[PDB]
Amino acid sequence: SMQDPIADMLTRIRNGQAANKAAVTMPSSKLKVAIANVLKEEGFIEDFKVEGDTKPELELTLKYFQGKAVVESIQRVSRPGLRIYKRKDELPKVMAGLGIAVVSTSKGVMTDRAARQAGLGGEIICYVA
Amino acid sequence: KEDNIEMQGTVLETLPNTMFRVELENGHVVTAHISGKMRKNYIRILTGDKVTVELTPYDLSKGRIVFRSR
Amino acid sequence: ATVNQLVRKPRARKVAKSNVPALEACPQKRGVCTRVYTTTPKKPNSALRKVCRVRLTNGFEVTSYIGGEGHNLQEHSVILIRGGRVKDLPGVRYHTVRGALDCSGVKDRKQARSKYGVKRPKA
RNA sequence: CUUACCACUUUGUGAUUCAUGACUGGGGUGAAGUCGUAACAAGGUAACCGUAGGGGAACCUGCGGUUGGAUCA
RNA sequence: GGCCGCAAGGUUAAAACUCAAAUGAAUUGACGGGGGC
RNA sequence: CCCGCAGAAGAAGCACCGGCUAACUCCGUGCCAGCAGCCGCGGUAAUACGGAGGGUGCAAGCGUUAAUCGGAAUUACUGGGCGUAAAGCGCACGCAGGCGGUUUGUUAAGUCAGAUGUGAAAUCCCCGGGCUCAACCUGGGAACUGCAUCUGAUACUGGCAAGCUUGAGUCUCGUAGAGGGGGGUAGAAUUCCAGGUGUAGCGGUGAAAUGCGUAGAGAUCUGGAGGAAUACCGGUGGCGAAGGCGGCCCCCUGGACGAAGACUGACGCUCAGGUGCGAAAGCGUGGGGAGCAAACAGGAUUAGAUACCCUGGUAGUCCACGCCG
RNA sequence: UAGCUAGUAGGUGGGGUAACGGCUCACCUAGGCGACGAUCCCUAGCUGGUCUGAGAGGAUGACCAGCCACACUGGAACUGAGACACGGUCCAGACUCCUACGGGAGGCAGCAGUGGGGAAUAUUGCACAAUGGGCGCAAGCCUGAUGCAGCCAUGCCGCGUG
Ligand SMILES: NC(=O)OC[C@@H](O)C[C@H](NC(=O)[C@H]1NCCC[C@H]1O)C(=O)N[C@@H](Cc1c[nH]cn1)C(=O)N[C@H](C(=O)O)[C@H](O)c1c[nH]c(Cl)n1
Ligand SMILES: [K+]
Ligand SMILES: [Mg+2]
Ligand SMILES: [Mg+2]
Ligand SMILES: [Mg+2]
Ligand SMILES: [Mg+2]
Ligand SMILES: [Mg+2]
Ligand SMILES: [Mg+2]
Ligand SMILES: [Mg+2]
Ligand SMILES: [Mg+2]
Ligand SMILES: [Mg+2]
Ligand SMILES: [Mg+2]
Ligand SMILES: [Mg+2]
Ligand SMILES: [Mg+2]
Ligand SMILES: [Mg+2]
Ligand SMILES: [Mg+2]
Ligand SMILES: [Mg+2]
Ligand SMILES: [Mg+2]
Ligand SMILES: [Mg+2]
Ligand SMILES: [Mg+2]
Ligand SMILES: [Mg+2]
Ligand SMILES: [Mg+2]
Ligand SMILES: [Mg+2]
Ligand SMILES: [Mg+2]
Ligand SMILES: [Mg+2]
Ligand SMILES: [Mg+2]
Ligand SMILES: [Mg+2]
Ligand SMILES: [Mg+2]
Ligand SMILES: [Mg+2]
Ligand SMILES: [Mg+2]
Ligand SMILES: [Mg+2]
Ligand SMILES: [Mg+2]
Ligand SMILES: [Mg+2]
Ligand SMILES: [Mg+2]
Ligand SMILES: [Mg+2]
Ligand SMILES: [Mg+2]
Ligand SMILES: [Mg+2]
Ligand SMILES: [Mg+2]
Ligand SMILES: [Mg+2]
Ligand SMILES: [Mg+2]
Ligand SMILES: [Mg+2]
Ligand SMILES: [Mg+2]
Ligand SMILES: [Mg+2]
Ligand SMILES: [Mg+2]
Ligand SMILES: [Mg+2]
Ligand SMILES: [Mg+2]
Ligand SMILES: [Mg+2]
Ligand SMILES: [Mg+2]
Ligand SMILES: [Mg+2]
Ligand SMILES: [Mg+2]
Ligand SMILES: [Mg+2]
Ligand SMILES: [Mg+2]
Ligand SMILES: [Mg+2]
Ligand SMILES: [Mg+2]
Ligand SMILES: [Mg+2]
Repeated sequence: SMQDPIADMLTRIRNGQAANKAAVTMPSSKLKVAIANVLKEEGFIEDFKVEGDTKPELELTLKYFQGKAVVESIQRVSRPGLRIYKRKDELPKVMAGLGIAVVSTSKGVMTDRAARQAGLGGEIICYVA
Repeated sequence: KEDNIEMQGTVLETLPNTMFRVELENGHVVTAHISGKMRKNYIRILTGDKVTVELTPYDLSKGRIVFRSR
Repeated sequence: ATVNQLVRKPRARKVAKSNVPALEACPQKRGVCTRVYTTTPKKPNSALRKVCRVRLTNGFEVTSYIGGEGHNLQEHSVILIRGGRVKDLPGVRYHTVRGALDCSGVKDRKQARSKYGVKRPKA
């Protein structure tokens, strides 16, 4: 069955990039909205949107710079079969820091830069690059 | 090789792996294998021939053939 | 293997083996040369090779090579053996140590003497 | 003096394991043993799998299945 | 060795020893008691 | 530790030199004697065996054997694989177990932050000091990734409570099907039996023979018995979890799919042990027996032919209930 | 190697220990342990550390320090603040030695050293001058702990052979 919606979100973005689609849509969720906002403010996607009350849908608008996808690698970490938590001292660096890593702090969801600035650990949601 | 032993003998029976059973002029039976050139010269040995047998003092139960009487 | 399957049953190291069991992890062993004889090599090479059958102090029987040109062994001589295989001869796993106990050093060797138990020639 | 607890011991009974060992069974290696040609091409009866019977051997036949089969003349 | 079976047998499943290989796909030729012109 | 005395005066060896791998030639030798970690060398000009000259590498040492890690991403947590190279159970159901859709509240177990105690000395690392330097000794710091408690954080996972309809399931209406179990019945054909006609061959093969025929075969017509399988439709088709399922009619019965609407409210996915189903051959008890057909008998073939070929023929094939797996 | 356990798991009351406790005894209850591996078998002294590796890891536990256990093999207790006690006691056993055969004596896994095993591992040395320990008011006595020497290219470091 569907046991990992965030992984689904990631694969939808990845396939949509590979298929040169303008936008992709999937059932909304507050955690997905938080991750999407984090991605959008880092510049990996153009915009996001939610519509519908009875069963909302979350839309992402992909970005192509030179006819090739801006997002060129996404991997889930902390998958349901194996959870991953890191302390302040250990928050990783992705692509030597040209990229980002979404971490959930007690303060919410934020990139590894922000999480170590605040001095928090957390759960690593995914690497983007 | 130093202080070699030189003898003749008669081959009595064929063995697998081109080795052979040879009775010796002195009454002893030895196990013999072929040298390189009569191997390289495609010279085949049958039962009953007179053959020249090199021996070694370390063990006299096995020798090497070097010349067959056609 | 999924993480759960590894939790239930961890990985296994491949179990190693020693190709000189008769030594029993000793570097040399003593033995009596019950039989001294000569055999023949395998297909590509042709020669008659000197070899011996020895009973070690720890109960085993093994076959050992006698290197060098010429040797002095007997059906009851006492020798010291060391690890080492003869590629051609099948089922030979050990070497005799020349110039130790009864096994005398090669006569009139003048290069690689240390490997054959020959003393610096006086001049 | 005497009672209980008890090591060691002797019997009988069982278990378990080491050493051997009369003997029987099969396995591996083989450059010029013997006897056949079973397989590789449609290998000259297409091969192979399970199962049953039979024969000095490599094998043959019955039943069912696969193409990891050639021709379609 | 254990379990199952009336029996054929099934299932679970080793080591000594030995060789420097064994194997899959495809390439160029030779060969077929394989085709075609 | 310092001073004086003599005289170069008292003091250098081990392995290797065909490629990996730094260093080549002569003479012996003839796949011999011998070398060897692997790739191999040696049968008449061997830089690979033995000696010599020369050179390379280490040096009071140099080589061999033994043992651990590495290279080995070759047990793959970091960090591998399963169509044909080794590797998806024959198929299905299911307990423990592993994982879980969406919203709000609460909790603070996982998780994150701070503080306290502890983590012996020696060892390791850093910065200095003392032995003529060095090995060695020694002062200060770092580190000891761990454990325990207290106080906070509330995104995520977990617990508790209440919701939701998108997963899953129930109801109504239709459609197709060799899906399964039981009972009847029809047609064609092989064999056997009776009868008429008929007349001496039939059958078989590469060629033959075995075999059958006057007691009347084979052929042809009429009637009867018995057993097993469904011409043609037939597909490039359909049903079933898999094995598998094909004449026609009736009875009992499972599953699948489509339309529109209504209902429950996550009721889910997977599964070690476990339980069922499971071609053909085979076993047990009792029936049946047309066609076949292991074993076996006979005729051929060949050098031989325990076969392929020809005439026969038992178990089996069929049915009912158990077994095998 | 799938079941194991009847003082077995709890409870009440005596007894016992420096102390809690089936630690022990009488009675009552019928539990307790196990797939998160009980029970059974083979193997093993544990740690700081050591070697290797970029790291995760892999192998290991000699020297030095901490902890544990044993003192010919098995059983037990006494004395004592502390032992069920390496150079103490009793009993049983094997072995060695003495004997008037009546019985008696002994335990180097302390330092040297001997036979044996093995490929292979040091002297039957000097001092209590220094540190530490036992007894003593002190002088002082004792200390194979310790300080130092002997043997070995076994290892690391420096130097010479002009
Ligand atoms: N030593 C030995 O065994 O015999 C010698 C062997 O070579 C005989 C050879 N036989 C065959 O091939 C088999 N093929 C299968 C069917 C049967 C048989 O025929 C053979 O030559 N046949 C010939 C005819 C023959 C002559 N002598 C004996 N038999 C033959 O006709 N072969 C046919 C062919 O060439 O395809 C075929 O084999 C066949 C068809 N019909 C028959 Cl019968 N045989
Ligand atoms: K409702
Ligand atoms: Mg053939
Ligand atoms: Mg027979
Ligand atoms: Mg191929
Ligand atoms: Mg002077
Ligand atoms: Mg000079
Ligand atoms: Mg070079
Ligand atoms: Mg050499
Ligand atoms: Mg040379
Ligand atoms: Mg060489
Ligand atoms: Mg030289
Ligand atoms: Mg590795
Ligand atoms: Mg692999
Ligand atoms: Mg294959
Ligand atoms: Mg395969
Ligand atoms: Mg399958
Ligand atoms: Mg199965
Ligand atoms: Mg469940
Ligand atoms: Mg959830
Ligand atoms: Mg907490
Ligand atoms: Mg903390
Ligand atoms: Mg420390
Ligand atoms: Mg200094
Ligand atoms: Mg220090
Ligand atoms: Mg510190
Ligand atoms: Mg919650
Ligand atoms: Mg004729
Ligand atoms: Mg008639
Ligand atoms: Mg279907
Ligand atoms: Mg129905
Ligand atoms: Mg719920
Ligand atoms: Mg199962
Ligand atoms: Mg059947
Ligand atoms: Mg027949
Ligand atoms: Mg009682
Ligand atoms: Mg009490
Ligand atoms: Mg009391
Ligand atoms: Mg032990
Ligand atoms: Mg590594
Ligand atoms: Mg390192
Ligand atoms: Mg220790
Ligand atoms: Mg350990
Ligand atoms: Mg020691
Ligand atoms: Mg004592
Ligand atoms: Mg004492
Ligand atoms: Mg004690
Ligand atoms: Mg003592
Ligand atoms: Mg001693
Ligand atoms: Mg001694
Ligand atoms: Mg000795
Ligand atoms: Mg003192
Ligand atoms: Mg004294
Ligand atoms: Mg003294
Ligand atoms: Mg020295």
